Formats: sequence, structure tokens, C-alpha cells
Amino acid sequence: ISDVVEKSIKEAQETCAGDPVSGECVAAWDEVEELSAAASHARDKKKADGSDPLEEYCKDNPETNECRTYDN
Amino acid sequence: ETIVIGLAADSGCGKSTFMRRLTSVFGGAAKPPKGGNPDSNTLISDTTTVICLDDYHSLDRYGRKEQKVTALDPRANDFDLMYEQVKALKNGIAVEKPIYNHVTGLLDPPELIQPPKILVIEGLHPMFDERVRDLLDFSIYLDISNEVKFAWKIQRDMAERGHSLESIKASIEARKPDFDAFIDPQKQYADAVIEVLPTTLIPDDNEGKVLRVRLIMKEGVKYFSPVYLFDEGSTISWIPCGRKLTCSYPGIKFNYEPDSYFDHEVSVLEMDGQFDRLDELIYVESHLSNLSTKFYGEVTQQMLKHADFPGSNNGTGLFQTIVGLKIRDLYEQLIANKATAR
Amino acid sequence: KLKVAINGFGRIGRNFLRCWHGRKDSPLDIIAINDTGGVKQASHLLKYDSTLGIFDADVKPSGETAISVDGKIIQVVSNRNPSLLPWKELGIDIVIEGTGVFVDREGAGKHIEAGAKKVIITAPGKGDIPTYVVGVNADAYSHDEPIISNASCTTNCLAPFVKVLDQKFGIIKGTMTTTHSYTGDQRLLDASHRDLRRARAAALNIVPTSTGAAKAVALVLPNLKGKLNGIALRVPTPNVSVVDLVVQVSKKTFAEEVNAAFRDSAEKELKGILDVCDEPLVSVDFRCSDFSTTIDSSLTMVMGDDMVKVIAWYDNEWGYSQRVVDLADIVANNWK
Amino acid sequence: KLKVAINGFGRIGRNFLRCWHGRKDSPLDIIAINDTGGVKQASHLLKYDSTLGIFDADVKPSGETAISVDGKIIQVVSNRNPSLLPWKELGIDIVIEGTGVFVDREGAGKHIEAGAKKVIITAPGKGDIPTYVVGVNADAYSHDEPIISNASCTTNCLAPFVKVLDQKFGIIKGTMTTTHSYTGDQRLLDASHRDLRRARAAALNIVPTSTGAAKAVALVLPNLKGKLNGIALRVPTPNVSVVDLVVQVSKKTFAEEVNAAFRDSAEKELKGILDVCDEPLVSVDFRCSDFSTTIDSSLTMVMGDDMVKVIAWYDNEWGYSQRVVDLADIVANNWK
Amino acid sequence: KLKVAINGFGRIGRNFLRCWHGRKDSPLDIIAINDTGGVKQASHLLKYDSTLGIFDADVKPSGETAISVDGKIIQVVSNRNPSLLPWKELGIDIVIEGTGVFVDREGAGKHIEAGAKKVIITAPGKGDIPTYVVGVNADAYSHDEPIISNASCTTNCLAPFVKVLDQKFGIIKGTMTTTHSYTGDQRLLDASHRDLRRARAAALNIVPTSTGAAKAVALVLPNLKGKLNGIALRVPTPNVSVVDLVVQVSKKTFAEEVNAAFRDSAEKELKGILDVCDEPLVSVDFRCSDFSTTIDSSLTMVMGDDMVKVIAWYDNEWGYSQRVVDLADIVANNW
Ligand SMILES: NC(=O)c1ccc[n+]([C@@H]2O[C@H](COP(=O)([O-])OP(=O)(O)OC[C@H]3O[C@@H](n4cnc5c(N)ncnc54)[C@H](O)[C@@H]3O)[C@@H](O)[C@H]2O)c1
Ligand SMILES: NC(=O)c1ccc[n+]([C@@H]2O[C@H](COP(=O)([O-])OP(=O)(O)OC[C@H]3O[C@@H](n4cnc5c(N)ncnc54)[C@H](O)[C@@H]3O)[C@@H](O)[C@H]2O)c1
Ligand SMILES: NC(=O)c1ccc[n+]([C@@H]2O[C@H](COP(=O)([O-])OP(=O)(O)OC[C@H]3O[C@@H](n4cnc5c(N)ncnc54)[C@H](O)[C@@H]3O)[C@@H](O)[C@H]2O)c1
Repeated sequence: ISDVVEKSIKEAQETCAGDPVSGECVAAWDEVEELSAAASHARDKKKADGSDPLEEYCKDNPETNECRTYDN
Repeated sequence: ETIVIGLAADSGCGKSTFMRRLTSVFGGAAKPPKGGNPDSNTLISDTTTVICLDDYHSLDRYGRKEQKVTALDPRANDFDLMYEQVKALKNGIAVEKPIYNHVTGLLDPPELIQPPKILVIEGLHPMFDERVRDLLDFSIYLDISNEVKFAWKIQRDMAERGHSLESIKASIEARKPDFDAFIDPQKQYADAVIEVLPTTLIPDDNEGKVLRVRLIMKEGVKYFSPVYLFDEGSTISWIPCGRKLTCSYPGIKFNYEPDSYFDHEVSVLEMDGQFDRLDELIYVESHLSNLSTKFYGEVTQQMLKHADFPGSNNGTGLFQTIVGLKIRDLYEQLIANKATAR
Repeated sequence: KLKVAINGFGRIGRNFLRCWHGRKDSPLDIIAINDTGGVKQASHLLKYDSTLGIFDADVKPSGETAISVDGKIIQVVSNRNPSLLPWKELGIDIVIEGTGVFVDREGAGKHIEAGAKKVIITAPGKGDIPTYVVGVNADAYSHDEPIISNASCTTNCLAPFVKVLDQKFGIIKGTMTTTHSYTGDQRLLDASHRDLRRARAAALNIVPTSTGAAKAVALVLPNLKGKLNGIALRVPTPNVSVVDLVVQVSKKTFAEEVNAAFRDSAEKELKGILDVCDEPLVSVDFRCSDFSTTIDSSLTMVMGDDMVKVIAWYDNEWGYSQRVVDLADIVANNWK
Repeated sequence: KLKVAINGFGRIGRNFLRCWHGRKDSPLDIIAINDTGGVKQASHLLKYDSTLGIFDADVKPSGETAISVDGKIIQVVSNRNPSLLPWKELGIDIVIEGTGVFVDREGAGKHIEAGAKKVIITAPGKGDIPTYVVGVNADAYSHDEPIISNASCTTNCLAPFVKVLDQKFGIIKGTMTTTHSYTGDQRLLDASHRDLRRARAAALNIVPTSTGAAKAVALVLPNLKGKLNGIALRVPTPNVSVVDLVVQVSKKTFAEEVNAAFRDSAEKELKGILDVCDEPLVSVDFRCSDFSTTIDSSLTMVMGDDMVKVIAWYDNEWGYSQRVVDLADIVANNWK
Repeated sequence: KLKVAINGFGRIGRNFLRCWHGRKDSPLDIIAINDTGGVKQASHLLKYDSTLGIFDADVKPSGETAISVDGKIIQVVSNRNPSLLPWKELGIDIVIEGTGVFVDREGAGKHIEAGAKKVIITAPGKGDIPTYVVGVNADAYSHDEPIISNASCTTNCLAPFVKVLDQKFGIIKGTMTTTHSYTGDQRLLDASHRDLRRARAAALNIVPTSTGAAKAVALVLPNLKGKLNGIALRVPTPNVSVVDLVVQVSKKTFAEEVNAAFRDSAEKELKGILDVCDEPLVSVDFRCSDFSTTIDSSLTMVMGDDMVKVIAWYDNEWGYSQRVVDLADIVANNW
């Protein structure tokens, strides 16, 4: 995740070394922008599960004693 | 009989908390579909289904690297397939939608989704294509200023290990020429547009915690009455703090006045500051009019419910739920008049 | 002569078997049961029950696949995933989904994938699932819908006398509270649960809980959308639950007029669905009462002139299990 | 300092002694007890309480007419008729009526003719009796009145959070029902009783009972006269109880603002009387609560714009017993 | 300063922590808790308990992975598989096995396979496993045993007042029947369960269940191999239970001499384990009792001259947890 962000941002920095202004730079920066947003949503989902593991466990197993939620 | 809503965004597909408020306004909750691809950008609610415009992408991640096009570029998106599926979704026909996984970057096998009660299309080109623009029953675009956007990038996306501070400024400067010509001129088509700017109360610190936000609403839109402050058509500068309401630094400021927005007639609502507590949150909402609210304090209840989400006390989320309630009032009037003709 | 199946052999599933057995001239022939415990348990817990007593029927197993009740053979297949069930082999027409998880269209449709012509969900359906309650919108049912939901025992008790209150008196806004018996979801001793309130011991505590019952009455009566909301209190009684609902009516009335409005409504349009009791009674007296809602005549009182409080007793398992049988009878009446 | 005796060593009588024991520099000094049970039972049941646990003090009988609690000796007498009681000899200034038998001014005035200066009763009085609630009406007490009442366990819980709603919002009319724990008046198993709903087994039933609490708060707040009504529901829990109140206010408001009004008033002038609970909780977590009322913030809920529902918790045995101590301290402070 | 952690945060897991918190000076330090539970979920169940009352501490969550208890922070890992648990990373010495699903050597070894140096099973272990009871079998323990099992709730009660009975009177034969309080094993209402007796509603009625505790005393007292057996009866009370032992002693004796033996044995040999009670109490008064057994003196009868019936109470949740805490101290002192 973050290791592939570091590889992408290093290569994007190196690709802009050949061209101060070109369409290859905007190609390299567009990817790095998408990868960073992708790491952000993975970071949020990892944090969201850590506080409440059971709702993710109840997602797959709703019949167990911890997960049953009957109304009335 | 479904309803199409268009929202343009730059930060991410569903990354904005705008969608969380809108689903909760007209649904219990929203979730990704059960099973299928774990990277499906679609969200499913009881009445709402979010659609990602990144999915209607002509080229995979590997393909765009060998071309000059960016993700925001029109050639990378294919509007020809997008309009076909949306028009089929509009009448109530099942569709097959490809998936653009942000992690892998390769177009996955298409997922099928059923016609929703309310359809929203999040992305970057809802109103860019003129054919799709007609299908839209409501048009939203929130403008994020470069100063506050760069501020938001640092405060949230700098923590990634690879990024450097000046490297982030190198990213949005490369994105600026493509975004300025192809994404920015969509402001005229938008029925309602939200600007965010640095505050003028405090000495212009660019943290983005307390920002300045304007709500620009097109007037003359059917099933849409703009929110006004104490008088429709006049110009008002109101500071709520005083004898009965006392609050601390920085403070709260408002500005309601008419404007001309790209040869259109609009009325703007400005809010500058942040909410310190509940007492001024009701005080502000109480004095606003044409809220399209079912009961007293509905805006406050939806904001306190989602208070932990970012920007829930600085006015960004406040106008997001106000716009969110407006889509509901637009929805209920429209389906009733359609039902009389139906 | 409809072949009906039972997918959840819990508290409601066993009552459905007891309610179908006691009935005469029912178009349902129960031939299939799906308990995760197996044939050995389903033979036993049906025979002896703590709240209903011993079944007056020779319930004994017949092989390791089926059980026999009073000569009639019912098949017991144990499978957690419903898609692999041999519903098409048996050719069952309806499925009584009493498990309590498959409350969505995608989950309950796995029965339809197994060859089931129709599925009845004993829980209030999640999403755009048509909710029909017996006695209010029963005639709105058409055979076209493959999946239908019978609403909550609170709603099954709340909807009938609210229909009487809304029509004859005119209701503006109402608040509801239900003192409910404890259910299988609650833990016996304190342990982890999704809801921290439910996680506490049911036998020793008054457990408040969230219910969508008052919001679910909007589905059966379109007028009441946005007019009601409610909470539930889970008291240490096993079977009998009581609900009290206070409304703000439009027509100025007094207390005994509300009771007299529930008597003519009982005999005329809700006979067998709603009753009124004029004697000092407690929870245990209303055991095995087929009436989905039973008003307590002594306790209703109106404060002011247009704020009406009326409380009513009902059996959560048995009274609601009968309504499922009535609903399935309506389904069997309108076939193809 | 002030000689105080207890007539009736019931649940309130036992809770009074232990709440008084935990106090610091309390002016009252308990000198006598009047329970028909005898010294062996009073000494034993004081030490070992089933609901409150054991007493963290040394309790041993002193001689055969008195008990010694943590060194302090307390005379114990047993008599049904209060006129024969020796309040002249012991010179008792304040006698507490925990029997629940003498609630009329004629009957409960026998202690004065026995030699007692002032009698306060633990129940709502019958006839003309001044009824006070600490934090609402206890600031308007005149020493000349020799017979006083601390209102019931519900009425003491109602009045504080009801007073805030009338002052801040203004109430038009309201109703309540209190899901009360069971008490000593109910029969353990079904046997003869003048109130037939109390005859039923309290351990297995939801006993509904008429109450005077909603009507008694009109004695405490004069502008609320003829605007509240309520009935009680007794469920099989030993100690803790809840009360929910629905009122039609005048000022338009919503749910969270009422909690903000309750939280602000709980810190400002009802400190130690009202507390707002923000966690998902349950009855036993409010065992031995010192507040007269603890609002549950999660369940507060409004409908329309002016109908407010509020759920509150109270310890009927202990939390009410603390207010009897605090009211008796009030009498002793301006005792002249 | 011995680093220990808990694998099950149920009744015995929570009671263990609060029993450890009451100790004035202990060599145990808790760092991690493994459970199917969140941080807000585990903290709220620790502070508020329907049985023992509110925990007298300052319990709050510190982060999304740990809780704060009276100023001390403990991480809350959540993984049902023990072999994938982070024990070596936190530095755990022993692990309290309170799940009840790992009582075999194959299963309970998944902790030492993951980085534990010892585990304590809170149940009668399956197969060849050391079974130790404090005050009776505490001495016969070495550092060699990697897995040890503290016996069941009523075994830690039955062994103390039998060890004195067997040595001073001699036990020819006997039986036992403990009227036990309902546990998390039974079901609230009638639901699916493999034990057709326990499958029925626990709060409503009496449930007979088999027990191995009568046989399990031969593991700590080998002088009783094949002389004691008995059953248990689940009754609708939440916590505290009572035991009834009728043995055919060899030496002729009367009733008052039986109580005299327990009084003298409690003063020196079993000080802290066994106690005698003389007042007419009921179940709820024995809550949070640290003694594994409190003999009811006025109930001890003798029939003929050689049949002795004794009745004793015990807090299975609290008293047995204290024995786990006391037995965990024995592991630390012999490290
Ligand atoms: N009184 C009531 O309990 C009541 C009243 C009205 C409505 N309801 C609703 O109706 C439903 C009936 O619930 P209940 O009272 O039977 O609860 P329960 O606890 O008795 O049900 C448990 C049963 O469900 C079965 N089950 C669980 N998962 C399964 C799976 N994957 N496949 C097959 N079977 C499975 C098990 O065999 C078990 O016997 C509940 O969801 C409740 O919300 C209940
Ligand atoms: N439910 C509650 O716990 C609660 C709470 C608040 C107030 N109250 C009011 O408290 C009063 C006491 O309640 P309670 O349950 O403690 O009473 P109780 O039933 O515990 O009282 C019985 C006690 O009164 C003694 N007693 C009875 N008659 C007597 C007599 N003639 N002379 C002397 N002693 C007598 C009894 O032997 C016993 O000691 C009632 O007035 C009740 O309304 C009750
Ligand atoms: N009452 C006693 O003192 C007594 C008597 C006999 C046996 N025991 C032993 O203790 C257990 C009884 O404890 P209880 O029933 O009071 O507690 P419990 O069953 O109420 O709670 C156990 C907790 O452990 C967690 N858990 C279950 N499986 C797990 C897994 N695979 N991984 C991680 N966590 C898991 C659960 O979430 C649960 O909260 C028995 O199974 C037995 O091993 C205790």
C-alpha cells in the first residue's frame, strides 16, 4: 500500500526530471494522486474496523450469540 | 420513475462526507453491495444508490500511462456508455456497470445494479456532457479553493510515508491546467454550488479547520425555493453573537445577498466561522427560512448525528445537509406531480 | 393442498407448527423443517416447551431425516446456507422464514433459488420488501410478489387499534412504549453483544432497546408516516408483552368513548384480531390468546381532551404466530 | 443531635438507617425503632439485606431490648399501637413512619399524643397533609406544621425533571407510566387480596396498578394542577425502576435541546438531585443511586414539535431513602 | 512483575481482573486481553456488571486498541484463532484460558505455539493434564508443566472440606449433588443445544446436568479413586451456588464433631480457603466470598453414626476466580 505509494512517487519524481513541462509529468502526477487517495480509504477502513470488530464479524455470522439482534 | 442527481467532486469518489449526509437524510444508512467485488465503488441504500463516474472509464490504469490523458481529461472517460446506462436506469431497466478499482487500476468484470428510488452520480463530469445534463433533475458542484484544498491535502494526506510537502504542491500545479478548463466551467450548469474559502475573521491561517463558505443557489429552478435570511431579495449582514447568544472566538458571521452568477440570477448564503456548541447551532437554523424541514431542528439533528465526521461544525456540512433536505423536497414534489400525470 | 416449509425452527417456528396443527381446514401441509440442531432436538423441543407446555401429539423421530407428528411425517434437513436446500426436490410452495437473519431481498431470495414459489418473512423486512399485516392491509396482497414480510409483534399489535384510532377519531402525532418480554437475542449472563444494552443479563434487568415498530406502522397505514416513534422495555418475563401508546387525536373525546369505539370495532371489522378485557388481569392471563391485540379497558385514560393513552396486552410468540398462519392462509387462498 | 425514632423497619426503614449511617455530621441521632418483628429479626435483617448486600458495620444485640450498630446503641421496641409507644420516655423529637399503615393525619398523629414533637411519613398523606419534595418544594417548609410527607418513590423522581420542563418550556398537559419494580404489597403467589391485580404472583407477572404519583406532584408544583395523569406497571425486578413521561409543551423544541436543558439544570441548581446518563445502561447499574432521577439521554425523543417523551431511572428503595434523610436534615436545620 | 494476559473476557475473565485489582501487592501485570469484543465493548462490560455491581475504578478507552483502568493501560487484541495472536510481540509469560473451547493439549498449545511460555486452563482439562486446587494440590507443582488446569467451580469447593474429612474420619464412599446457578452454558429461552436438558429455558426452571467434579477430586486426592460421584442441578439464580455431600465415613462420630473439625481446620490449615458459618444466611449473602467453601454449621446432620451430610456455599464466579489468582501467584513464585 504505502510501499507502492513510495515507489510511484519516486518514479513520478524521476519521470519529471526528463521534462520540466510535458504530458508525461501530468500522467505521472495523476497516478500518484489516485494512489494517495486509495491509501486514504484503506487507512480509514482499517481504523473503522479496529474499534468495532464484531460488526464485521456479525457481517458474516449473524446467528451467533454476540450477533443476534431481534426486534420486539 | 427514478430521480437522477448529479454531483461533481475532485477529492475522491465517495471520499467526500457530502454523500453520508445525503443518504442519511433520505435513508437509514448506505453500504456497499453484498458480495461481488470488494472494490466496487457503488453504495447501496434503501432509497439511494451512489454511482461512481470513475467506473465509466475508457482506459485502465495501465493504459493511461502510455497516453497523455489524465483522469480528469474528457478522452479518458467515455460518455457514450455512461449516458446509455443512466437513461436505462432512468426508465427502470437493469444495467451492467464496469468497476474501476482504485487499488488495482484494471477494469473488472461488470457489476449489475437495479434501478434505485433516487440515483446520484458522483464523479468529475456529471454536467460536462450535454446529453447527460438533460437527464439530471438536480445539479450540484462544490468548489474547493486551491488554498483550502492544498490545506486539506496537507492536513490529511501528508501523513503518507512517501509524500513530501513541496511534492504535494507539485501535484495540484500539474492538475490545475486540466482541471481549470474541463472541470471548473461546470459551475454555470450547477443548480446549487458551494464555495469554500479561508476565513477573514482569524488572521488567514490555512489549517482549514474554520473556513469561509458561500452557498450559491440558482433561482427559477422548479421544485426548488432558495433558503433566505430574514428577507428574500435583500442584502443582509448578520452576526448572531450578542446579548442572548454569547459564544467564543473566532465567532460566526453571515451574508445573504442576491448575485449574478455567469449570466444567471442567484441568491448567495455566506457563513464564516464555526459552531462552538449546540446553542448557536439551533439559533442559526431557527432564523433561516425555506429550510424544507419536516420538524423543528431537523438540520441540527442530522448534523449532531454526524458530528464526528470531518467538517461537521464549520459550515461545510451545514450547507451540505441544507442542500440535502432540498433534494428531498424536490424529490417529493416531483414524484407527486409525476404521479398525477402517470 | 400447499406444501409449506419452515426454515427457522426457533421460538416462532415451533409455535407455527403448534398453531398449524391446532387449526382445522387449513390449506397448509408442513413437510419440511430446517433446524441447525438436527432431528434429535427438533423432535424434543417441539414435544416439550417451557412456556406452552407439552404438545398433545405423539411427536417422535422417524429415521435420521424426518420426524412424525400424529402420523404425519415432516422432513428435517440441517443446512445453514439456504441455497443448498432441496426445496425443489420436495416441491415446497411457501417458505416460512423464521430464522431472523434473511430479512433482505438478496438473502430471502436464496430460497427462491432453491425452488420455493414464495417466502414469508416473520421479521419486518429490510428494504423495499412489501409488508402485510393481517387485519389492516390484508387485501392489498397480490400473488405477484415473491417475497412478503409480516411485521413485528409490536406492529401486529399496534396497527389494528391504531387503525381504529386514526379513522374514527383522527390522529395527529403519537408516542409509543412497549414493555416487551425478553427474547433470544439477549444474553443470559453479561457477555459481548453488538448492542451494549442487550448484552446485559435479561433475567435480572430492565433492558431498553431500539425498535422500528412505530416507524413500521407507516408501512401498513400510509397516513401515519412521520407521526409516530417508540422505544421498547425488555422486562424479565418470558412470553407476554404489553404495549402502551399515547396519541394526540383531532376529535375531543373522553376515556370510555375510546373503549366503546374498540368494542364495535371488535365485533364488526376486527373479530378475531382485536379484543377488549374489562377485568383486572396481568401478563400470565393473556397466554395463548389468538387476538393479536387485547386492550385493557380499565387503564385507558385521556388527559386534557385530545391526548389519548391506551395500553394493550398481546402474546408476542403465539399471538403473532397465528397471524403468520392467517397470512399464509391468505397466500394459499390466492394461488396463481 | 436531634433525637429521631423509626416506626416501621421495612425496606424504607432499613434503607433509612444505612443511608443515615453513611452520612457525615448528620444532625440526626437514631435512638429508637418500632418494628413488630422483634430484636432478633431487626438486628439480623439490618446486617444482611438481600437487595443491598451485607452491612459494612458491626451489628450485635446489646442486652435484649436494644442493638449496637458500630458502637452506637439503639433501643428497639415492638408495638402495633403508636399511642402506647414510649416517645415520652425517650423524648423523641422526630418520628418516621415507615410502616405504611398510618398515613392519615388522625392515625399518624398518634405519635404526637404518644409524646413525639414532629412526625414525617414516607407515603403520600391522605387528607390535608403538607407534601414536600427535596429540590422542588422543600424550600417552603414552615416549622409550625407538625406532620409532613415525603412523596412517593415515583413522585420524588417526577417533580425535579418535571419542574425544569415547566420552567424552561411550559407544559400544557402530560401523561406517564412507570415500569416499577415489585414491592412488598404484592402477593408472592396468587392469594386473596382486595386489589386483585396485586393478588397475582409478582415474580411472574407484569402487574398494572393505579398510582397517585402523577396526581400528587400537583401538590408540589401548583401551576401543574389538573394537567398530569399516570398509571403504574410493576415488573419482576427487585429494586430499580423506570418512569417515562410524555408531555405536550408549548415552546417548540426537539430531542437534544431537552437533554441540554436537563444537563445545564442538573449542574446549576439540581446538583445531587438530577443527573443525565449518556451511556447505554440498564437497571442494576443504577442500584444505590443517590440522585432522585437519572435521565437516559439516548431515549429522550420528541414527536411533531411540542410533544416530548422523557425516560428516567430511580432507585425506589435507596434513592428515595436518601431524600428522607435530606428532608429530615432540613427540618433539623430550622428546627426551633 | 510477571507479564500475563487473558484469552477470554467472559465471567471468569472479568472477575479475574477485578480480583487481581483488589490485591494489595501482586507480582502479576496484565497487558493484553483477547476476546471477541471491541474496546468500548470490553470496557463497558468491565465497569458495569449485573452481578457484582459497578467496578470501583476509572475505566475508559485509551485509543482504539486499549483501555485505561485506574491509570493502567491494557491492549485489547481481538482474534478468535489463538495461533495468530500477538503474544511474543507484547512479551507474555502466561495466558489465562477462559474461552472454554480450548481445554485440550492440542488446542491450548496454540498459545505457546504463538509465543506463550505457560497457559492456565480455567476448566477441567481433557486428557492427561495437571489438575491443581489451591490448599489441596498446590504443593505438587513444578515449572516443568507448560499447561495447567484449575479444576471446575464446584471442584475447588468440594476438595477442601473433603481433604479434612478424608484424613480425619476416612471416606469409604459417598455421593454429591450441587444445586448450581445458571451460567452462560444454558439458553435463555428454549433454543437449539446439544444437551437436551440445557437446551431449555434457564431462568424458568430447574435443570439437571451431569458433572465431572465429583470424579475430578481423585486428580488432587488420589486416595479417593472411585469412591465419589454425583450430579448437578441448575437453578434459576444468577451467581452463587451450594453443594451437598453425603459420605459414609469409617470412624464413628456425631454431628457436632464434624463442625468442630472444620472449625479447627479453617483456623490453621485452610486459612483463606475454608470457612464455617453459624448464622442463618441465604445465597445472596455469600456474594464475593473469597473462601472456596463456607460450611453451614446448623445444616450438618449425621444419620446412624457413619453417614455425614454437609452443606457448603461458594461463589463460583468470584471464589473460583480468586483461586485462579491465587494459583497464578504460585506460578510466579516458582518461576
Ligand atoms: N416473540 C418473538 O420472538 C418474536 C415476535 C415477533 C417477531 N419476531 C421476529 O421473528 C424472528 C423469529 O425469531 P425466534 O424467536 O425464532 O428467535 P430464536 O432465537 O428462537 O431463533 C433461533 C433459531 O434460528 C435458527 N437459525 C439460525 N441461523 C440459521 C441459518 N443460517 N439457517 C437455518 N436456521 C437458522 C436456529 O436453528 C435456531 O433454532 C426473529 O428474528 C424476530 O426478530 C420474534
Ligand atoms: N416500593 C418501595 O420500595 C417504596 C419506595 C418508596 C416509598 N414507599 C412507601 O414506603 C412505605 C414502606 O414501604 P416498605 O415496603 O418499606 O414497607 P414494608 O412492606 O417493607 O414494611 C413492612 C414493615 O413494616 C412493619 N410494620 C408493618 N405494619 C406495622 C405496624 N402496624 N406497626 C409497626 N410496624 C409495622 C413490618 O413488619 C415490616 O417491618 C410504603 O409506604 C410505600 O408506599 C415504598
Ligand atoms: N463458572 C465457573 O467458574 C466455571 C465453571 C466451569 C468451567 N469454567 C470455565 O470457564 C468457562 C465459563 O466461562 P463463562 O461461561 O462464565 O464465560 P462466558 O462464556 O460468559 O464468556 C466467554 C467469553 O470468551 C469469548 N470467547 C469465546 N470463544 C472465543 C475464542 N475462540 N477466542 C477468543 N474469545 C472467545 C466470548 O466472546 C465470551 O465473551 C467454561 O467454558 C470453562 O472453560 C468456569
